[PDB]
Amino acid sequence: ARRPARCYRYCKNKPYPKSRFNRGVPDPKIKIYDLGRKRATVDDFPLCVHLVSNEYEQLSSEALEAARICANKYLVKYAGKEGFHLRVRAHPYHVIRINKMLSCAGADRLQTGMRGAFGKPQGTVARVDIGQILISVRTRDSNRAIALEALRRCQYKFPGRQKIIVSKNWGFTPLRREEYLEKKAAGRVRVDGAYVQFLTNHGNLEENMRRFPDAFK
Amino acid sequence: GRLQEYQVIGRHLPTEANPNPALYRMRIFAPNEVVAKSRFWYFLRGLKKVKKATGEIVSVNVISEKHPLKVKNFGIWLRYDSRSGTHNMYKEYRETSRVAAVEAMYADMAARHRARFRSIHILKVVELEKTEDVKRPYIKQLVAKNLSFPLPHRVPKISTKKIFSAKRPSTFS
Amino acid sequence: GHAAGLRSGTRYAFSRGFRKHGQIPLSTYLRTYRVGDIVDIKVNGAVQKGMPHKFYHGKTGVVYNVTKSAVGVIVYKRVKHRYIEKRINVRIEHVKPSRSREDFLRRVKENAELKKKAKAEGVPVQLKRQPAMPREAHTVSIADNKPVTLAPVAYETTI
RNA sequence: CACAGGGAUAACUGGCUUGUGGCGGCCAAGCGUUCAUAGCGACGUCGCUUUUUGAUCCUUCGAUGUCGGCUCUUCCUAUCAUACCGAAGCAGAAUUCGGUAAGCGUUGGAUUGUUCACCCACUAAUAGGGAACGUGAGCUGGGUUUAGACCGUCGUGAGACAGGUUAGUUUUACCCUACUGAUGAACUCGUCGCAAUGGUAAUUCAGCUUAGUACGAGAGGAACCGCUGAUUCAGAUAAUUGGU
RNA sequence: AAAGCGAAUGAUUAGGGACUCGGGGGCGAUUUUUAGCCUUCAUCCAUUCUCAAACUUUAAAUAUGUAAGAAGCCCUUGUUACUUAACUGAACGUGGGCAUUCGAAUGUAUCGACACUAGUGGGCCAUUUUUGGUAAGCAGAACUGGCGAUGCGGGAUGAACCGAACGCGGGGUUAAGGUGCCGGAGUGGACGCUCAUCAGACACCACAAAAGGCGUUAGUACAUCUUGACAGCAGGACGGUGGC
Ligand SMILES: [K+]
Ligand SMILES: [K+]
Ligand SMILES: [K+]
Ligand SMILES: [K+]
Ligand SMILES: [K+]
Ligand SMILES: [K+]
Ligand SMILES: [K+]
Ligand SMILES: [K+]
Ligand SMILES: [K+]
Ligand SMILES: [K+]
Ligand SMILES: [K+]
Ligand SMILES: [K+]
Ligand SMILES: [K+]
Ligand SMILES: [K+]
Ligand SMILES: [K+]
Ligand SMILES: [K+]
Ligand SMILES: [K+]
Ligand SMILES: [K+]
Ligand SMILES: [K+]
Ligand SMILES: [K+]
Ligand SMILES: [K+]
Ligand SMILES: [K+]
Ligand SMILES: [K+]
Ligand SMILES: [K+]
Ligand SMILES: [K+]
Ligand SMILES: [K+]
Ligand SMILES: [K+]
Ligand SMILES: [K+]
Ligand SMILES: [K+]
Ligand SMILES: [K+]
Ligand SMILES: [K+]
Ligand SMILES: [K+]
Ligand SMILES: [Mg+2]
Ligand SMILES: [Mg+2]
Ligand SMILES: [Mg+2]
Ligand SMILES: [Mg+2]
Ligand SMILES: [Mg+2]
Ligand SMILES: [Mg+2]
Ligand SMILES: [Mg+2]
Ligand SMILES: [Mg+2]
Ligand SMILES: [Mg+2]
Ligand SMILES: [Mg+2]
Ligand SMILES: [Mg+2]
Ligand SMILES: [Mg+2]
Ligand SMILES: [Mg+2]
Ligand SMILES: [Mg+2]
Ligand SMILES: [Mg+2]
Ligand SMILES: [Mg+2]
Ligand SMILES: [Mg+2]
Ligand SMILES: [Mg+2]
Ligand SMILES: [Mg+2]
Ligand SMILES: [Mg+2]
Ligand SMILES: [Mg+2]
Ligand SMILES: [Mg+2]
Ligand SMILES: [Mg+2]
Ligand SMILES: [Mg+2]
Ligand SMILES: [Mg+2]
Ligand SMILES: [Mg+2]
Ligand SMILES: [Mg+2]
Ligand SMILES: [Mg+2]
Ligand SMILES: [Mg+2]
Ligand SMILES: [Mg+2]
Ligand SMILES: [Mg+2]
Ligand SMILES: [Mg+2]
Ligand SMILES: [Mg+2]
Ligand SMILES: [Mg+2]
Ligand SMILES: [Mg+2]
Ligand SMILES: [Mg+2]
Ligand SMILES: [Mg+2]
Ligand SMILES: [Mg+2]
Repeated sequence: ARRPARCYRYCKNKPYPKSRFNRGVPDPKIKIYDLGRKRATVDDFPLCVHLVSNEYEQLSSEALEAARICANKYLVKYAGKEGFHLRVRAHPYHVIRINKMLSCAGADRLQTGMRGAFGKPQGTVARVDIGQILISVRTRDSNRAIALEALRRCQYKFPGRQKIIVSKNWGFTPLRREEYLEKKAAGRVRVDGAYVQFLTNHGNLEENMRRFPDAFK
Repeated sequence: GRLQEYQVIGRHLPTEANPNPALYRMRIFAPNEVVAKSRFWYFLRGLKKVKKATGEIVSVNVISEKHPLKVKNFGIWLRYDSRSGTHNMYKEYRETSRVAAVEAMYADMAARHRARFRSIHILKVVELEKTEDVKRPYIKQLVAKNLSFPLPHRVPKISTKKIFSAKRPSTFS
Repeated sequence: GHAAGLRSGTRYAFSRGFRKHGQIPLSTYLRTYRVGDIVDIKVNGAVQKGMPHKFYHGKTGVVYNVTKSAVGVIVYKRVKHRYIEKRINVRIEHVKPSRSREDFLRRVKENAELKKKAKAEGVPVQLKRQPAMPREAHTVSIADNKPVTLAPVAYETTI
């Protein structure tokens, strides 16, 4: 089994997820998306690096698992178990099919040829666009070289063209580095588990003061 | 004589909620005024929320070189598209007018990077006033002191229709 | 031969909208219709009697009959190389008076007074529409409205 | 067993494709006594080919003879042997990986109709393929696939079986071209010459010596030059021997 | 189509706060619900990474129904067995008034109605949108244009591509495509790039990828340097301290 990946490279069909209409699909190969010290505070890991797509194609669940393992080994080796947090940001939901000519006709006869050729599920792939992010890593600013090398090494497992981009934000937040510092100095952010929450000045006054005491002082 | 520099001023159509709208000015290099105006709406569409069907053109004027007999050094900033991704560049030229500098730039980008006219944005054209502002080594050798050079191996110019010469031509002219 | 039922393909067309279920406003039952009126058809999913076929949903026609609780409408249907005249019975919950002819019925009475006002006075007027014409010449002042010079911007990465 | 038709439609070559078959790469977790890359390559991923088998139905049903062997010529290289070389976890001997290279070779037999396969034996070696799955007016007719006949299973029966078995007619060249050879008009009849172009050819092994030497603790154990023969191929010849 | 999921229905990754009587394991006498000390799953709450042909609060472009007067508008009042408590209405009208303008643009190089009948009822190709299939010069649909039924100039050739559709002739100008020779017309002008023992050379179209180069050319970012930078050559390289 497992036809070459050349045969399922292009997004040629409409999305075909598993549901009450198609039943009996195998489990995806990749199951873990967060690796490393995945519960550090936002202030510990200010640097972020992305691996970005450059084509409109399909990536298989096998390929995603292979790349995740390759990058994890390098980061642990040269940065430690607690020097990074790695996240995979592409989930395979599209199911591909195969028409078993030999199984249905070879030594089984029944009906041969192209008659009744609707296939059976075989695997699962992720459909990605141009500019979509595939893998993200956050770590300290002294591990810039290690993070770059880890993502460069893992992209030999993917078909097509990819790029690596150093973000201008702080960690995984949608905030520029400088403007995040100003908002924290003003006291409008509070520490949640490994992430943060922000003040909107549109609730009731009692709760807002309790949750962000530094803001109103 | 292929390009000229124009000044184009445009405006959003006045409405009752905003009489007297703001005015915008751009400098456009174009072969004629019909494509100068088309180029103006292309750039303004990318910066403000105006269209050609909701605006109007105020003035078009030709800008002429002030001293088209003085040798100058120019610097140009541009942004272009390759077969994968967009990039910024800075190049330099030596001629007597801004129009001459832009024409040389377009030929240079086609030759060395296979970039077409449709994938180049001009950001700024500046005359370098001081000889210390020259950065590229292919310009520095031309502003050297006491420049002079000979011309070896010069092929003489011979009429095409005259075949069958009776003597061996020289190349020492 | 595929399945072809009376209401096949009407999953979204015959459905009431979001937050628009329940009671029907009663002004629907208070309108009046006369032979020769111009109405448009719009099927209401909550009423299952006097329903028109899905072809006529969204058409406009002319009344030709009035009964106790419904009207007769005349529509023209295109069948390949010709038009055919159709006559359908619709309950009044599915019909509605149309504003298609109100612009005409407004210009007719406005032309009447302008013609009589001008005839009494003695100066002719236009009395018919014209398409939009090209603009005219005018001057725009630069005082306290100095133009702003723009240039294209360099490339940069956002994410 | 018959008739009217069909290349609107199967069974063979050819054409598009390459899933499957075959062959080749990229990355580097790991094996390799330490040591990713002497020799290998998990998880992934990019290709090539048309000597496998599928998928389709474009040409042929007023017919293109349908398995295999024998005979004979030429072409491809993804190189089994032979020439000259680079690398090693290459002391010597024996081996393993790689480059230029298709000039020259690549067998005698037991069983099977066999293609395929499996054994005995020699050898430097007993490589892989194409040419309408090359080759029936070239042969052969063992198999398959008409009509006679027996068995097993199936069917009430007539009969069926990509199950076994035995016997079964292989037609025509004098025409055109191609090829191999042989004459020949026109410018007097002869003798002696030149050489454009076309063809082209050799091949592998053994014995003696180097030498029980180099190398190696030992066990083991080479090579260049030199001398004499033999295998496969080619062109002639008939003193002697043999056949007629 | 696009968009959404700190919006319903479904799918899905990760932490945090609150909690114990929901479960599990345990520790202070397992004492003990003693929520004593913990503990992990479970539940609730505010957040967080990704999705939908048979999901959705929203929501285009392209296409689509009706209208733009004389058979129109306004004033007065005649018939009925229908309707109203009722000459109140509903339909059909007499008489009178309104171009001082019959009430968007463009065309009209072809208005309406009837009678009788032929051939056809195997189709194929292409841009965009699309279904099955690994794919196919494969199989199936929608709008429009073609070939069939059609010559002519280009694409060397080439039913369908580009230009353009045809009575017999003369002169002029062009389209697509071309101008070193075959071949009608430039060995035409300006600025660069490229050296290949496998160069390259024009849409449909007659193929090439992942991965590499200290070949050459242009560019981005950081760092060192006339307080002397890189290369080469030349000299020096000390006490505790032979550290604890
Ligand atoms: K069949
Ligand atoms: K890649
Ligand atoms: K159906
Ligand atoms: K036939
Ligand atoms: K045919
Ligand atoms: K293949
Ligand atoms: K083949
Ligand atoms: K085949
Ligand atoms: K066939
Ligand atoms: K046939
Ligand atoms: K044989
Ligand atoms: K044949
Ligand atoms: K044969
Ligand atoms: K037999
Ligand atoms: K016999
Ligand atoms: K013959
Ligand atoms: K020769
Ligand atoms: K010779
Ligand atoms: K002989
Ligand atoms: K003799
Ligand atoms: K004799
Ligand atoms: K939305
Ligand atoms: K949801
Ligand atoms: K409309
Ligand atoms: K009455
Ligand atoms: K007919
Ligand atoms: K008929
Ligand atoms: K047909
Ligand atoms: K076809
Ligand atoms: K042609
Ligand atoms: K020239
Ligand atoms: K390069
Ligand atoms: Mg599909
Ligand atoms: Mg249907
Ligand atoms: Mg009923
Ligand atoms: Mg026949
Ligand atoms: Mg056929
Ligand atoms: Mg394969
Ligand atoms: Mg190891
Ligand atoms: Mg492998
Ligand atoms: Mg024939
Ligand atoms: Mg024949
Ligand atoms: Mg024959
Ligand atoms: Mg080779
Ligand atoms: Mg070899
Ligand atoms: Mg034999
Ligand atoms: Mg073959
Ligand atoms: Mg054959
Ligand atoms: Mg023959
Ligand atoms: Mg026989
Ligand atoms: Mg028989
Ligand atoms: Mg018999
Ligand atoms: Mg029986
Ligand atoms: Mg014969
Ligand atoms: Mg010769
Ligand atoms: Mg010794
Ligand atoms: Mg004798
Ligand atoms: Mg969508
Ligand atoms: Mg027929
Ligand atoms: Mg088709
Ligand atoms: Mg067909
Ligand atoms: Mg025909
Ligand atoms: Mg034609
Ligand atoms: Mg022609
Ligand atoms: Mg061609
Ligand atoms: Mg003419
Ligand atoms: Mg030219
Ligand atoms: Mg000529
Ligand atoms: Mg490349
Ligand atoms: Mg130095």
